[PDB]
Amino acid sequence: KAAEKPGQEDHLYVLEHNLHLLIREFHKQTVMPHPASAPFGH
Amino acid sequence: ASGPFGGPQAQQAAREVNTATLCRIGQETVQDIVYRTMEIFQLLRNMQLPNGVTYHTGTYQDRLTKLQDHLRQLSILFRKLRLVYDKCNENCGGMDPIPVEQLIPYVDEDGSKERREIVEVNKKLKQKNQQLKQIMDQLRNLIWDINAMLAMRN
Amino acid sequence: RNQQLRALQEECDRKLITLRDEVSIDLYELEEEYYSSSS
Amino acid sequence: AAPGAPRPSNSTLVDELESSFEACFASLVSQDYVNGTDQEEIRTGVDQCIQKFLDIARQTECFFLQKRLQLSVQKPDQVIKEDVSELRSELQRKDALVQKHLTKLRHWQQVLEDINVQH
Repeated sequence: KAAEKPGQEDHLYVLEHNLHLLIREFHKQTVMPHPASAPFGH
Repeated sequence: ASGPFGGPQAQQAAREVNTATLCRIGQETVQDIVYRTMEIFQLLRNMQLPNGVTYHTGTYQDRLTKLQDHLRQLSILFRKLRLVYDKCNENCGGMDPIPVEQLIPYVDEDGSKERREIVEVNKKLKQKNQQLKQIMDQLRNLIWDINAMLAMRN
Repeated sequence: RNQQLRALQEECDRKLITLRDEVSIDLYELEEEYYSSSS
Repeated sequence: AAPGAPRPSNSTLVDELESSFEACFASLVSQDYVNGTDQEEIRTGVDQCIQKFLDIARQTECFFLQKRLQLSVQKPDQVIKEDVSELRSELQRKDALVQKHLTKLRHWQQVLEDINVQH
């Protein structure tokens, strides 16, 4: 079922970047290789 | 007498008082006159040949007409130049000679020998600037709003 | 659906930028205004 | 005359401006045939007329500033009232700009209150 929680401007529009960075690092090291035919690289 | 004879003034009333406003308006007028001279010279500079390749008589025929207006403009400025010039010589009240040579010691620090409305307006303007900056701060901080978030912004 | 919601954010993103644009204008519209105060 | 000490002249600082302004356009404004051959000759004249024009302009400027200084040290109440009116106008313009920005933000939030299509 006080007056310290609120602070200087350190709110939603900072952490969203940190969160998105993770899925971005996933994506960057997940695009099809397709270099020429199939060496299967970066 | 010296009055609003078609002068592009903002809020000035041009009355029997405030000769400071009269002198400042005259200075602004002569400055704008010189500026208008330079401007109309810049305009008449690129007076391209009327017989254009594509345009036969369309474009320039209008432009030159507009220039005429500009001319008219500077014209009335000259008129204003007279209107103030009399007033400058009209309000001859209090210490007509007024030696600036003697005034230069007066504006010096030393020689080894009414303001209620002013203060009120000053305090009002200071409080206005304070509340203005207070209103600024919010949008000032939230101004970027995409800077940290350019990683996914488009 | 993904593509659908793509639009849902895409234009939205643009809108935000548009907001920024407007805000930027407003920003500038106040900056000169900040100059006037002779405190 | 050049070597003479006395300066026998008067009636200037008013008609002088119009005279100078009108006169040095003569190269352009003229009801006379123009010989279709000239170069590096009409230059010096217009340089001189801009020179004299800015000179008498500066003269007028200094005269106006001296008059303003004299009246200020004579009648400071006028300058005080001028500054007060200027501050009032500045405050009015600031308030108008603030109201314009407020209305703009209001419109902006109102139009995209429902930016989200559906769920």
